[PDB]
Amino acid sequence: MRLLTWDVKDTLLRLRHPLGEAYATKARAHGLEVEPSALEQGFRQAYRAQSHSFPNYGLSHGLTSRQWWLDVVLQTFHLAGVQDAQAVAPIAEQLYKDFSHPCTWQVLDGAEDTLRECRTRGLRLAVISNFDRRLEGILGGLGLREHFDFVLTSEAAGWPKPDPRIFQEALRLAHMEPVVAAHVGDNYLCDYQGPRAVGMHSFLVVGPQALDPVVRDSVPKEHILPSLAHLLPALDCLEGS
Repeated sequence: MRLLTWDVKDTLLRLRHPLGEAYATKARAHGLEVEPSALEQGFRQAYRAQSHSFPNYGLSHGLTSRQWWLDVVLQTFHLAGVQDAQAVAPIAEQLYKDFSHPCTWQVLDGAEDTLRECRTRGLRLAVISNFDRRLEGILGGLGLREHFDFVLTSEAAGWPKPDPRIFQEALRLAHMEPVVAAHVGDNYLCDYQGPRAVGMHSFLVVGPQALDPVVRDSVPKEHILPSLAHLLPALDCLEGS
């Protein structure tokens, strides 16, 4: 293997606080008292609605990803019962900015050691993520950007995983053939099936929870990582063949 590509969710990073709590905490500070559960439901609905009409951050239909997220936050609060856009606007701006701050995130235990160990083996690393343009700066603020040759977001690529074009663009940037590249992430469709459709290897991080039936029934156990601790061992069984 020569290249390992990564998504960041439940592999490298997770949000420190649930969204409802985060939105509610911010709102309280700014004089709006909204229940976290109301915001979590509002957000679910707002995010889905926005994606319905403006897929991949609206970039193909006249929006910027910052505007897309402002729209989602405004609508989250609206559904939660705060319709005054003047009142929410500043809250939305702080949430948008805070998203990039390292204190928003927890780097998973052992993730950075795993990246360092991959590099010491001579692997090139890169990111392939359905994330907006803020991902680069998130990684930089956490001291993780240094490990990666590039960070290819769906915003930058113009197509999200599992579309073959995002993987093909990563391979072009890496100057690598698919057979020497492996992708690692936590979503069956986006991170397991997607890369394999262009001939890359892929490994699915599933956590300690019992398996999704489709994964259980359809994915070889050799490709299933309960945690990142299992990645290098999985790669060695691949190489050993």
